[PDB]
Amino acid sequence: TTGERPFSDIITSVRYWVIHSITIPALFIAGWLFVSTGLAYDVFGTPRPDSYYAQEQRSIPLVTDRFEAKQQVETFLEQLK
Amino acid sequence: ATNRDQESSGFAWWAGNARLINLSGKLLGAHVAHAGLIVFWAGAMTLFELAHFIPEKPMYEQGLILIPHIATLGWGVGPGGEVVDTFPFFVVGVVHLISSAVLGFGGVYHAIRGPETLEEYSSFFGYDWKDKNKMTTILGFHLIVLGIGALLLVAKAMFFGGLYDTWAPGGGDVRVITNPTLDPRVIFGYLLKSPFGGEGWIVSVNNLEDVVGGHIWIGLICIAGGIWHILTTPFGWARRAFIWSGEAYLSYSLGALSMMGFIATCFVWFNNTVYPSEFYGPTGPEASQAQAMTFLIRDQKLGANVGSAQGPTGLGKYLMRSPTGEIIFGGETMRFWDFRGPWLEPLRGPNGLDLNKIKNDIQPWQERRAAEYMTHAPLGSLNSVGGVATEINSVNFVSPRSWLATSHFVLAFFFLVGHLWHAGRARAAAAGFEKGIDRESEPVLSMPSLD
Amino acid sequence: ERGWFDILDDWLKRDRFVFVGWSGILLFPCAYLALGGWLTGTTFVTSWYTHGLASSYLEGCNFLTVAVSTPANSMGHSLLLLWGPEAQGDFTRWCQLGGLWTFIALHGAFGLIGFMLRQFEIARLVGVRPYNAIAFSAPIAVFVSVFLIYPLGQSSWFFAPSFGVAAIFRFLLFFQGFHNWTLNPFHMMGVAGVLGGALLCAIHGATVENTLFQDGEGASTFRAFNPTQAEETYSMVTANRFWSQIFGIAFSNKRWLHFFMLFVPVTGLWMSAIGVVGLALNLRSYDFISQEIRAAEDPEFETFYTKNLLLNEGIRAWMAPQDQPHENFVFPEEVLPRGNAL
Amino acid sequence: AELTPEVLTVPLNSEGKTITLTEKQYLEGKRLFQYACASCHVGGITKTNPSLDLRTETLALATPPRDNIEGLVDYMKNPTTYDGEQEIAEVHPSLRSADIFPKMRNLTEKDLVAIAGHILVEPKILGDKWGGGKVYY
Amino acid sequence: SYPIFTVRWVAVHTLAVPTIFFLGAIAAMQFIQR
Amino acid sequence: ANLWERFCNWVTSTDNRLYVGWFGVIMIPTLLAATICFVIAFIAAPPVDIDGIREPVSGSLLYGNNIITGAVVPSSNAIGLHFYPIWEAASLDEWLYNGGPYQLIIFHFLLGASCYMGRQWELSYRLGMRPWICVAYSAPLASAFAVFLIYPIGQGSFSDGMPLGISGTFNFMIVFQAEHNILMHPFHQLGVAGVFGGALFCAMHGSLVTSSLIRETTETESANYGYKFGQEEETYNIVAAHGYFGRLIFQYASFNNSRSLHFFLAAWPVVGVWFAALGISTMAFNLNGFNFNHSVIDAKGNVINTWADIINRANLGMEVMHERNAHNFPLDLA
Ligand code: CLA
Ligand code: CLA
Ligand code: CLA
Ligand code: CLA
Ligand code: CLA
Ligand code: HEC
Ligand SMILES: CC1=C(/C=C/C(C)=C/C=C/C(C)=C/C=C/C=C(C)/C=C/C=C(C)/C=C/C2=C(C)CCCC2(C)C)C(C)(C)CCC1
Ligand SMILES: CC1=C(/C=C/C(C)=C/C=C/C(C)=C/C=C/C=C(C)/C=C/C=C(C)/C=C/C2=C(C)CCCC2(C)C)C(C)(C)CCC1
Ligand SMILES: CC1=C(/C=C/C(C)=C/C=C/C(C)=C/C=C/C=C(C)/C=C/C=C(C)/C=C/C2=C(C)CCCC2(C)C)C(C)(C)CCC1
Ligand SMILES: [Cl-]
Repeated sequence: TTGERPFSDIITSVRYWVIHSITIPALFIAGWLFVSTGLAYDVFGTPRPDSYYAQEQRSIPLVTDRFEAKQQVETFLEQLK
Repeated sequence: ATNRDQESSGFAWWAGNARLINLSGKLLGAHVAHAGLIVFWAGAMTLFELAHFIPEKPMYEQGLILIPHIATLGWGVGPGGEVVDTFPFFVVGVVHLISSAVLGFGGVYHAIRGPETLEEYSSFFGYDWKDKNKMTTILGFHLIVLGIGALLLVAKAMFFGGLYDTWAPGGGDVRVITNPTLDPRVIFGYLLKSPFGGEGWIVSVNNLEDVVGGHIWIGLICIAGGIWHILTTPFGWARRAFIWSGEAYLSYSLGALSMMGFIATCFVWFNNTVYPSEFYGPTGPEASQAQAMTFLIRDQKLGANVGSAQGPTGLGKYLMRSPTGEIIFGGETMRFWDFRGPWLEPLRGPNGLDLNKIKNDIQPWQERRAAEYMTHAPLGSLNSVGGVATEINSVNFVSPRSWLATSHFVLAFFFLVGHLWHAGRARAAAAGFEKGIDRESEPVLSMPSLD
Repeated sequence: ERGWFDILDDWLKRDRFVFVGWSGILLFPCAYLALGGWLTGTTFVTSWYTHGLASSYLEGCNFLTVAVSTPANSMGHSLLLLWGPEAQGDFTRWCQLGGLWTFIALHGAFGLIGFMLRQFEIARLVGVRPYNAIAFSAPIAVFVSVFLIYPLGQSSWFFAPSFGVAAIFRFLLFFQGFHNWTLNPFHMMGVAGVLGGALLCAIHGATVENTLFQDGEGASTFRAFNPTQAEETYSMVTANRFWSQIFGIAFSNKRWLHFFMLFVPVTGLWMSAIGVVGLALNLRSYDFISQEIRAAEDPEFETFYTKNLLLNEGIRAWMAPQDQPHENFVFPEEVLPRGNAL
Repeated sequence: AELTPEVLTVPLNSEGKTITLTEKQYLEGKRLFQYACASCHVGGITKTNPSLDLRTETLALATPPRDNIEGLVDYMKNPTTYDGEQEIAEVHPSLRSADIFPKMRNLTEKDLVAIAGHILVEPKILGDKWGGGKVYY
Repeated sequence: SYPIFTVRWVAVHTLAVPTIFFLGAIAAMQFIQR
Repeated sequence: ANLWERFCNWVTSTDNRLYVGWFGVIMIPTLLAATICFVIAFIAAPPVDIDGIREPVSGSLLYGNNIITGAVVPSSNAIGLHFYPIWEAASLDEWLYNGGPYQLIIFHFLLGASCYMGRQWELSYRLGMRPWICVAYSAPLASAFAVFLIYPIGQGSFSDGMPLGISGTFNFMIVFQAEHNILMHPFHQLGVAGVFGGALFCAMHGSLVTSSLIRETTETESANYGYKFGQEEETYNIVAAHGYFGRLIFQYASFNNSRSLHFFLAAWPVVGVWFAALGISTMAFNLNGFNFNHSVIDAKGNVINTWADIINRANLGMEVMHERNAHNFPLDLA
């Protein structure tokens, strides 16, 4: 053994479950809200179902320049009306 | 806790059911409880199928494997396989479900409440695996039961409404079987057919008279052999050839079941008589022939002479000759010319497909049937997207013939592995070295060197 | 001299549940970041602006179709640093431009270095020979040749493999269609090493388990072994006689046997890596010139070699427009290669 | 892009009257098309006769025209060949032949409109993919 | 007798804490409609 | 000591350099027949009309093949699943044209290899061994049945069995992908885990045992001379190996029981290859890999491509080109 408390000891202790009956659902709910508020879309820049295309276009907004790539994406994002 | 840990029994928990080998009373419970599970599933699955069943859709578009078994026996269906009454499906489900509680009850009682061993309690129900007389007697009882079971199918066919006959004149119908084939040259001649293409061994049975008469022969044979094995004990040649132990007897049955599972795989894949395509969908050969039929019909309506249309390879675009001369469908389906089905046979003459019948006698119901089977070919993805692997999502379909054939190949394969596992272990245990080599008696150390 | 360096060394090498070591300063951040980037990317990040693809659970992909995709072909071989001139510190743009791909590949490369330093470090403390580290050179040769050298020979990172299940399947099929990679003898050697390695794994395990000495009374033979016992737990002599009489030849030296088990899969992976280095430059084993000369002149000459090239030609024409959107391939129906009817 | 009333507006008849479907009608049309039609018509082609597809341009040149709601609803009651010369209820599913095509027995008039609407809207969404076959997959 | 905050404690939570958050995010995604 | 008992004692003798046994009585003639036919056909057989369209494919060395492109070509699609022994042909020239040799080779090989598995059981019994080495061999054996017998049955023709050649194997794999999307089937995925895992654990076990060899030699000699065949004592320190690998990961991720370690080495690749074999066997009945083609749709209903759709494009290219003259009707249903 290496000195740390055995895992079977910990996860059958009431105090472990007093603490983790709160921390585990709290993290789950934070993750749910990260999606349900729509925050995940805006942090990562991921399209919503209604923003892959403009209403009549069928061309991908593909990045084609290396050093103006940032402006190209911003321009593609404007053109969503 | 008799034999319920590794120290007392020698078997770890992951081989825990091996602790039951010499505990006939608990072993009886395990077997009865398990049969309840089988009967439970049959009852429950039928009810699930019925609840999800729409009579206007073909069975094969609905993921049904049990209702097609009931419909084939003549319950609930009329001409063309149309469902006329779903109540028999209901009855079959309910009765199996109710019976499973009886079996579950007895299983749980014998498993945890009743006597662990039966030998002290009753010498009729007691047994020793090494008692060759008692084992063949128990075997004999169960052969008589199986024989009655085969005779119940005959009773349904001859006296209680008949069977669904996909071949019946007028499109398929329930029909009472009045003259079952009894000629043993026919019945046993099926057993000596080659299993290769155009022959098909017993999978090729194609009429209900042979099906019913084969079950008459099987019924008598099982009853006779059952009486034989009650009254006799294994002969000397038999005694020397076998291992006589519980695990050995298990291993023989595992071999037998694996063989039966492989046969059932081919039965559902090729046979359209006892697995009517009305209920199960077309066979793979059937849907491929149906495509050729569909486009022959389309192109002939446009004015093509399909008899003389030369395809790109030089073989007929629509029709060609089999290696033995018969007129057959062309294209890649040349491999399927052994297919026989009621929608196709009216076009068949002595030389195979008959060009005059093709030109003049193709009825609209045949065009309908071929377009239906061509578009319900047994191809589809694991998530039940129907069609070739390159098809787009839209059609939720996998044929029952694919489900039944793949499941039973997998089961038969693992049961062959189980046979090898337990036959090899039974042999080693009988001879006494299934736990390893005795260091002081290592057989190879007493043998001359190879070189 | 017990300065701060030696005190730090003491703490790093404590016998704890997870050993750390000096190597752990490199290993743990880089491994954790590479794994966290893959999970972050496959959960939340799109491939819409680089590939025209959805690629995250957020977009509706499943475990088989999510990926962290390669950057757009227009990025070339850019490091795509978060603070570099393409993303310019903008985390959201960085994600949209494929910055997570180089993030994962580069932290992964340094993570792998760190894992192999860990094998050396622990081996030197415990006192064993470092053959586990040496065997691990083969996974490293594979990773570096496929994920780094191969795209560096090509036009851009875009043609590197993307980090996903179905994306890797696309990579296998691209290599068949464009490189005829099944024909490459360096791949063939790798196949032999992998399949022969699996074979050796199965046969050695089964042979040990079926030549065991009866060292206990239970029907479960696992208990009859003690890690400190001096005796072999199975009979090398009976094993040798069995395979000599079944197969003709057998192992008789147990040290050779286990060196060979190291040698076979490690050598195989190294061979496959060399072939991929050649594919970086399109230096393929694509054709047999003698077959092509004959088939060009003799329209009745047909082999499985010529049949497979027709399949490769189908792959290229039918997948290129979607798989290479920056090229803008417009292939009208009439130019697509197809057999009769299909 | 969104499924808008503009997308859901389709010709009702040959005289140029339009009708605007609801999203619920469109989605019901999709489900019923899958139920009764897609085994042969997945993606707007026709597996048992690939010469005839469900592209609006193809439907416009049918006789009588089928590129509008009334033409399509009539087709599902009494289908004809492309030139209108022959009635093909005996080999194509229809209300007239619901006895031999049992899936048509539980379609109501409202359903035929929704199926028709799906067939006319889908090309406005999918372009060439609708009726184009494997080339556009 | 035992400590609470060890290296193993840190290693466990750097993995387990984001896992639960991600599982909640992915659970929410199953109710997104197009 | 009558002549039958004498013959039985020789057949089952543990003193023959190669064990014969009752399985070997079937094994030896069938494997000899398959081997001799294979060698002759590979060198000298004329072209074979595999797909039944009078378009013969050249498989042998003398007809323009090298080692990589050569094959014994499957029998004709016109034969389908019919039995085609030499005596059903009007002549040897007919039999060769129609791929007769393929049937003779695989039927004798499958019989011989099944008897090879029985022979592994049989010798273990004669030597007092445990009996399950043959269960491990059932994994590669099941696979041979899958590509030579089961897949032909389900598709209805030995012309869709695997060719007996290097490039023929590749052809089989590519067409399999087009028709079943095998890459997306979990049983092939479990098979890849089986052989990638098996290769990994092979190198793992080899490296750990080699790392813990007990010093018994000088540096100028092979450490392999430190082990002597038949010696009673182990040749490496499994405690040192476990002490290294436990710290590499953590202590409870490491084996210290050689028996359960070696059982794991047996089980992992054997189970994985069983699934691979069952993948081929169940895709023989057209239960194909996952189909996510056009699974992701935007708010308007535009298809949003995934990597699955890119795989579909490659599959389509394989589909439309394979057997380019063999299809007259639009669906490749078998
Ligand atoms: C069909 C599957 C099946 C069946 C019928 C059995 C049956 C049995 N097992 Mg086995 N076993 C199985 C699967 C099965 N097992 C599996 C998957 C494993 C691996 C985990 C094992 C591992 C194992 C070990 C290690 C042992 C057994 C033992 C036994 C026997 C005694 C069990 C006991 O005393 O528990 C007592 C348990 C209880 C009293 C708790 C509840 C049990 C009841 C039966 C639950 C029934 C619930 C049901 C809904 C009630 C319906 C009532 C209604 C019909 C009226 C019994 C005959 C034991 C044995 O051999 O004894 C000699 C034994 O040691 N089994
Ligand atoms: C009628 C069939 C049958 C019967 C009565 C037996 C009976 C026995 N077997 Mg055998 N066996 C069989 C078929 C059978 N076997 C088959 C088909 C195989 C090939 C796979 C085997 C392979 C086998 C091996 C390798 C061993 C046995 C052993 C045994 C003995 C102990 C069994 C036990 O307690 O397992 C306990 C049950 C479990 C531990 C549960 C297993 C869980 C399975 C793998 C899950 C399967 C997944 C499921 C189908 C789907 C997923 C479910 C999930 C989604 C929830 C017992 C005498 C042992 C023995 O030799 O004793 C003498 C032994 O070592 N069997
Ligand atoms: C003979 C067995 C068998 C067959 C052929 C079928 C066939 C079918 N079922 Mg049924 N069913 C079965 C047994 C079977 N089922 C059992 C045992 C149950 C209770 C769990 C059910 C309960 C059930 C329900 C509730 C439903 C079905 C449905 C269906 C249909 C769709 C199947 C599907 O989409 O699967 C999806 C495919 C899988 C889930 C793949 C399973 C992979 C397994 C886990 C691998 C196991 C391998 C092996 C056994 C383990 C070996 C381990 C090794 C170590 C030895 C199809 C007709 C559906 C339907 O349409 O109803 C009308 C439906 O809703 N079935
Ligand atoms: C094959 C299954 C099977 C077998 C071999 C046995 C055997 C035994 N049982 Mg068990 N048992 C079973 C299933 C079985 N049982 C079931 C399903 C239940 C729940 C109903 C029970 C509930 C049970 C109890 C409560 C007791 C036993 C007892 C016994 C012992 C004495 C029985 C006797 O002498 O009856 C004499 C024979 C008869 C009375 C003839 C009965 C005929 C049946 C009821 C009519 C149907 C016959 C027909 C073949 C059924 C077809 C069923 C098929 C469709 C599935 C004997 C060892 C006794 C015991 O253990 O003593 C300590 C005891 O007290 N059993
Ligand atoms: C579950 C069914 C079953 C089982 C397990 C048994 C078991 C037994 N029977 Mg019984 N028997 C049965 C049903 C059964 N029988 C029936 C229904 C009848 C009436 C027909 C008989 C009539 C009977 C007689 C007359 C005798 C036995 C005997 C025996 C014992 C020796 C078995 C043997 O050596 O076979 C080995 C099989 C052979 C030796 C057959 C020849 C080998 C050929 C070449 C194998 C061919 C395999 C091939 C793959 C076949 C494929 C299908 C084929 C038809 C084309 C054994 C205890 C013997 C005994 O000891 O009686 C007390 C005996 O003399 N049985
Ligand atoms: C296969 C058994 C089919 C089913 C199910 C459905 N259709 Fe069909 N369709 C089929 C064929 C062979 C044809 C050509 C008929 C001919 O000879 O002209 C058609 C044609 C149509 C058309 C006409 C298309 C055109 O371009 O003119 C329409 C509008 C049509 N089919 C619609 C339709 C609907 C709504 C279905 C479900 C109720 C349906 N079809 C099913 C084959 C099959
Ligand atoms: C021994 C043992 C075991 C096993 C057990 C078993 C297996 C048992 C079985 C059991 C069973 C097998 C049971 C059953 C039961 C049943 C029931 C209980 C039923 C009921 C029914 C009902 C109630 C019905 C109803 C209805 C109707 C009538 C109508 C329709 C609708 C409905 C459905 C509602 C185990 C492994 C655990 C372990 C331990 C030992
Ligand atoms: C019902 C029906 C029918 C009929 C059927 C029949 C009549 C059957 C029979 C069957 C049979 C009649 C079978 C048999 C079988 C057998 C077997 C399967 C055997 C086996 C054997 C073995 C296994 C052996 C082994 C061995 C050896 C070889 C050596 C020595 C040792 C030993 C013993 C181990 C028909 C088709 C008409 C129709 C449909 C329905
Ligand atoms: C990128 C980046 C970063 C990082 C991040 C991170 C680090 C993250 C992490 C993350 C994580 C760390 C996550 C995780 C997740 C997890 C998950 C999501 C899981 C899931 C699972 C499952 C789902 C399971 C399943 C299963 C299996 C697998 C088998 C067994 C059974 C079961 C079924 C259970 C930073 C900020 C630095 C910077 C920027 C960039
Ligand atoms: Cl065709």
